[PDB]
Amino acid sequence: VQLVQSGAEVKKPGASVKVSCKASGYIFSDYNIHWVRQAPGQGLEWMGWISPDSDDTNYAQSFQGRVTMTRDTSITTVYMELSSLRSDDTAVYFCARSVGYCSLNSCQRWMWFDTWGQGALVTVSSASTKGPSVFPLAPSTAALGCLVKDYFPEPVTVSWNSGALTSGVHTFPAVLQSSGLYSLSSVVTVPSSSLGTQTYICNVNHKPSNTKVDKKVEPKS
Amino acid sequence: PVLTQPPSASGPPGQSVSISCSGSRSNIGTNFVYWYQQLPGAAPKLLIYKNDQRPSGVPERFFGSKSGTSASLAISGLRSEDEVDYYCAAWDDSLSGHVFGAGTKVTVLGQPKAAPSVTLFPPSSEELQANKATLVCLISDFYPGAVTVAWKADSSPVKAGVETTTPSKQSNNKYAASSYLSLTPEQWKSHRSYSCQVTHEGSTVEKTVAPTE
Amino acid sequence: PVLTQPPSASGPPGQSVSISCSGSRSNIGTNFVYWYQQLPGAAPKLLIYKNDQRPSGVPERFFGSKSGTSASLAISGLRSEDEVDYYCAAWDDSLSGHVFGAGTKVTVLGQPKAAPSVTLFPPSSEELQANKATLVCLISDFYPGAVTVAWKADSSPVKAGVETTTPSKQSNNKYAASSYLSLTPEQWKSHRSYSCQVTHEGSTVEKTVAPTE
Amino acid sequence: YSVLYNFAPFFAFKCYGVSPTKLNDLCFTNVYADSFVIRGNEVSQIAPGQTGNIADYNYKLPDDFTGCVIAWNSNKLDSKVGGNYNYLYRLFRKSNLKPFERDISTEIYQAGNKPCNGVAGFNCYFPLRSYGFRPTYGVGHQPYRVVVLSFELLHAPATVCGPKKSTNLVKNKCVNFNFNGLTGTGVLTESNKKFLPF
Repeated sequence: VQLVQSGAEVKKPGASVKVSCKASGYIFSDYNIHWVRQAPGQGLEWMGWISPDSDDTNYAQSFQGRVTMTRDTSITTVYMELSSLRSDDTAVYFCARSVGYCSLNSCQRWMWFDTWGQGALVTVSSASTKGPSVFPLAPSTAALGCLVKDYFPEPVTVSWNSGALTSGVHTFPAVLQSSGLYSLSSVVTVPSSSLGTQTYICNVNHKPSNTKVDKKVEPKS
Repeated sequence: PVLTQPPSASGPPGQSVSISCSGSRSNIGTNFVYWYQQLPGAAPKLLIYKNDQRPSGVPERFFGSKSGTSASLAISGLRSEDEVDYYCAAWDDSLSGHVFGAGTKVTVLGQPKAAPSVTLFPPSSEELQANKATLVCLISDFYPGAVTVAWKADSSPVKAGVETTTPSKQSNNKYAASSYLSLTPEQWKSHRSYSCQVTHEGSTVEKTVAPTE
Repeated sequence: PVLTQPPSASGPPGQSVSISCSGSRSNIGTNFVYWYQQLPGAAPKLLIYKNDQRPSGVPERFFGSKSGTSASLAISGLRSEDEVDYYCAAWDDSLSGHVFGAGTKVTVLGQPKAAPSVTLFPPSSEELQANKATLVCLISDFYPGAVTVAWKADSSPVKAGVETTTPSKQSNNKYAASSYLSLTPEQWKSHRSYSCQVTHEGSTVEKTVAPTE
Repeated sequence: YSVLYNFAPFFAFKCYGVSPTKLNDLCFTNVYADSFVIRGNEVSQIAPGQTGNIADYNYKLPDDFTGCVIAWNSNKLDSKVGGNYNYLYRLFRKSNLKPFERDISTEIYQAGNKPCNGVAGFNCYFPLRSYGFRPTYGVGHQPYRVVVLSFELLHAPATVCGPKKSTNLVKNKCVNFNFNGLTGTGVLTESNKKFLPF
């Protein structure tokens, strides 16, 4: 059993997102598939089951027209069409593998969720993939580093000395800004005898914008 | 109704602990209770099904059972190399769907405190060139975490959208945290002394860095 | 409100079990929970107090804790030589007193059925001397119990205050039970065939003893 | 019924009633048509005055029947390589089950004096137990679509019965003919009258 898929791309509120996981190694005519999301700091919620045999899928009480389910037998993969994403949708998406089969409303107490693997992530977003316009950060043993801003979405990778330095490189967690931006911080430790003599640069790569910014930090004048 | 579950748990290693999941009349007993466990940065996995049959793939180490209102998941001993939240799930006839519990943290049981070190990073002239000014200070080499970082201009605190990031776990047995603050260049040069302080539950240090060099 | 507990629990030896005690916000959490255990035919004894320190006089075998609404008493394994009920106690501000839980039976986990034997004891002439007539039949050599004994005159059952005693434990790993029935001498001699039957959940025998010798 | 025996070879058709061909010769008015699915090991006890597992907890038969059961193998429609828990059987009832009546319940059955109102004790068991249908199971653990028909008498005049073997037409010959319940003898000749359409 496997559930290998691709990561979900960030979508604006009032739009549509698609999450689908590959099914192989078994026939897709007996297992009803479930969709569920991992809400942070609390429990999980359910909306309905998907049956690939007959047109008998139902809906939950709190999810009437939020989700629309379409089936396919040639590729044996369920397809996603979400509508009107909101701020409570900030969760990762996992396709729940359920054993057995059940249609009526007194046979679902016997089954259990079987397989979880390589889930995707769909969350609503006001801020959108923007090109970074980052500037070098002046330094203050001694410490120095560069900060990333005006970028979307998470995460980004900061490498020092063209990847030849890996000691002390920790990715500090970002914060949920009011304008929707983030800030990943990476710092390195140098002796105080060398602060403005040796050239230090950091490389930040941005995936959806295909931009590479090489900035050199300098002391404040 | 919504299934509720202990937020966390305190159990020393080498001795058995259990997790309780209080429910209702139509959710527990008349319906089977399933226990989900998920690794950090990975996919979840079922621990016990139908409260008496163990899944294949795990040795005879855990135990789960139900007794009336609450269902008990006996954890015979605890290893410090694996700390995994446990989820509580059941089924209700009135709700006609799956409802899930809050989840419980498990922790081992004390170490002495460390000496925190804080640094301040004023922006360069390039950041001020775009008619903006932001300030960042970082705290590291402190154990344990649960720290709060606030800015201070040595005369009066400023609250222009002060934020503090959550502490994170590093690979060298230490915690780290950072704080961010963005202002205007006019108010940036109004004060010639900026600093941020940390609360290490008994230790407080001030990093006085002038915005000159 | 009254603290409730499951009436019984089933845990096989070799693995840990626990007992949950569901309550309320004002009784559990804000007030300490005490666990009482009592030996059969003896005096009770406290098991755990203040939910995190253990009393002196017991080895490091048990565990107790409280988590919000419910409190769990972890039992690291079970010995078949000791099966003791656990009581749940707390304190409430509204009723300003001590309120106690129902209690939970603990048992080990099966043995094959046996062949029961029932005997009938008609009264002698000295009992019919007293203007009275009573009949007793006894059932023994059956394992397990939960048996019901009813009288039958081979044509129609009679309900004149039929009683059945509870099953009891003997010292030779067997159960026993008895039934009593008292009538008048006029109705006693109205039938010439009396018997009582037992329900061994699959086995039923009849003891046909004539009231002549 | 002509279109009845083209639905794979059956399993059991012992009957205590009338022949299928005289069902065409005798016109009926009321017949019961109900169906259910049972495991193949539990179909043999479906008989009038029979005792077994599913005998007094789901479905029972009276003495006078006027019909019989129809069963056949179903391993390509209700069998799945994983699990199939859509069908379930009930084996816990407090008292006798009356013949030819249906019952549905969700309350937990108490086998003794234990007070249960939603909790599953050691004496209170759930009265609904599900099946399991896999191709790994053999002939004795496969679902059989058991359907039973019972005929009723003295409720109404006859209104349902099959074909009456209509034949061809001949003209200008001394032959016998019959009409819509109007039997007579004569020569069929085209008319010139104007009948009202009722």
